[PDB]
Amino acid sequence: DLVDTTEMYLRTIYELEEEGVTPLRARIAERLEQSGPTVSQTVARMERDGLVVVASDRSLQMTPTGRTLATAVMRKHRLAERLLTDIIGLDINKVHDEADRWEHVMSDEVERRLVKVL
Amino acid sequence: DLVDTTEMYLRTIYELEEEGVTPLRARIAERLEQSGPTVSQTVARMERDGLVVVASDRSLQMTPTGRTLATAVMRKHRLAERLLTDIIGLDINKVHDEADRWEHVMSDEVERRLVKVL
Amino acid sequence: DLVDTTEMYLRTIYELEEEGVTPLRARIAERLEQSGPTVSQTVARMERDGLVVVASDRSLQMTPTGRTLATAVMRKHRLAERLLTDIIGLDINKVHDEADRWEHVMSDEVERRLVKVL
Amino acid sequence: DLVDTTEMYLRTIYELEEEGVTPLRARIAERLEQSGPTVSQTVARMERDGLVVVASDRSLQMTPTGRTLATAVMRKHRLAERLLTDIIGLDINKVHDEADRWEHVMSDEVERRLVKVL
DNA sequence: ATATAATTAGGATAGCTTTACCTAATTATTTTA
DNA sequence: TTAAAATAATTAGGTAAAGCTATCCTAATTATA
Ligand code: NI
Ligand code: NI
Ligand code: NI
Ligand code: NI
Ligand code: NI
Ligand code: NI
Ligand code: NI
Ligand code: NI
Repeated sequence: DLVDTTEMYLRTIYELEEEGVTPLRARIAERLEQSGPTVSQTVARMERDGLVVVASDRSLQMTPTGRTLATAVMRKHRLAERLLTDIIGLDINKVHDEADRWEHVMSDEVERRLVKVL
Repeated sequence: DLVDTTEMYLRTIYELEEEGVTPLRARIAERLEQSGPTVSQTVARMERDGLVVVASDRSLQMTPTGRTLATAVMRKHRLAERLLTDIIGLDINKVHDEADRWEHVMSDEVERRLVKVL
Repeated sequence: DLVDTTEMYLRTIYELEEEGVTPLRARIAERLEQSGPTVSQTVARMERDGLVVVASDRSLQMTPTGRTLATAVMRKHRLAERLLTDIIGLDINKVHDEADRWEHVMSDEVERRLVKVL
Repeated sequence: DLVDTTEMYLRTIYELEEEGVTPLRARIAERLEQSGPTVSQTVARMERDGLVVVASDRSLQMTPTGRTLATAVMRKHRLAERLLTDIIGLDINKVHDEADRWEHVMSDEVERRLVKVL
């Protein structure tokens, strides 16, 4: 479960960029282990809510709005990994898949603090 | 957003009992801010999946597995409320509403782990 | 299988009218044994290609274009039943379900003759 | 429209054999007027569904089942062509393209029936 | 070499699902007073 | 007592978000023969 799709599409597109890879639905599908039309369907919804724009080369252009939570998820995701890895002391082989869920329920306030206490 | 529906409906039925209220769809609705037909419907499915039985008095009765879950969610819910308050240091007023979300996203590993560290 | 959905939707909306019933997406889901979301998705498409229009009382209002194939299917449906019932001599118990498929592959060409020969 | 794809891919392979041609996907692509990858991927499903095996020579090997199908469609195809020509008295030039459709929609009952009547 | 004969890569559509929620009416149920 | 106030639930008819398989397609690249 993605806990939240939209956010995992935004986060993924962001990572894809960090990697110098071109964000193409083909990757989001690959990366999220989803069907091609599912991806197309959702990116369509996201495009409608002005979170992303599908370029003329199919590449996915994040709108400034989309880019923002794109970052926030990335931000909380990292924080969760630390919080999990540092203080809670859970197994590192499991810190990601856990933060992968928390990133979608962590609030800005808990974020704002976690950085203060981490 | 309930993050996870089945788990909240369960936690709630387990909360009602804890305070001597007769677990009735009528209450879940008002507790969870949902419509009567929605509630009568989600429950129906919870029954199907064999998590809760709607006894003759019209009361909801958590099957053995249903209860198991109920207790687990509660377990994590309390664990979260603590981790937040104690360590994370989040504002007590908002600690319930965060725990309300984290409870469904927290793993047993982190549970068992938090049981100690916390 | 419906061999052709759009047609079995039009044909259905027509029959419904004949029975003086009000054609609601809910009656198609019924007769066609399809999920509600499906019916809405397809009507959506049918409304996009201009075959039907959804009134303000959810009632489905065919378009003159919709109405025509609506009739044509009905018409080819009747001939197929005769053709099967009369000349081929197939079991009357199975003349419908058969015609239910042929209606969608019977050409005007064959329609025009079948009438002249039946 | 092929009405039923699998069934036309079978009748085609069965037709290629009948005339000596080596059934190769390229052949099906030409006969069915379909793209090369389309043909390659459709034949894959058929393989998975154990209808036809792709021998080393890259040739299409109808499995007993596949064969059984191919022969049925063929039967129906011929039978439909006659009924049209003989009884329906349709224009001999359009008889094939009509039969081409009725084959996938005609039942065995009608099959066995026309076997006599016709 | 060529030609074919197939892939790769990346899409699109039409059809279908189950979850999970909702508004407007009507029936039940209970209890009662 | 015994039928109205509430109380608790259905009915009826949708909605939106997620996902999925079958079918087709256009280029550009590789095999095979
Ligand atoms: Ni990570
Ligand atoms: Ni995630
Ligand atoms: Ni609490
Ligand atoms: Ni919760
Ligand atoms: Ni009929
Ligand atoms: Ni039909
Ligand atoms: Ni022929
Ligand atoms: Ni055909």
